[PDB]
Amino acid sequence: TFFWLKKAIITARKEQYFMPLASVTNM
Amino acid sequence: GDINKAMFAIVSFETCKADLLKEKDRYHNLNKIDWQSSAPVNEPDHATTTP
Repeated sequence: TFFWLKKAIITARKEQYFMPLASVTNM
Repeated sequence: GDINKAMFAIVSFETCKADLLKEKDRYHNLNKIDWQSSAPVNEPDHATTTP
């Protein structure tokens, strides 16, 4: 067995630019 | 081995803009700060229970 660092290298969430522009109309 | 003899101490905490605006005189340069780059997901050193 080995000594795992327990940090979980993860990749964050990519940004979104068009969606905040759009207004939402409920159905 | 003595907490009194320590020269410095550093702490990292989670704060929001309203907290800084509570005392407007005390803080400066608020408009230049960017909130996206400094986030708990982006900073791995900070350990917290926030999703």
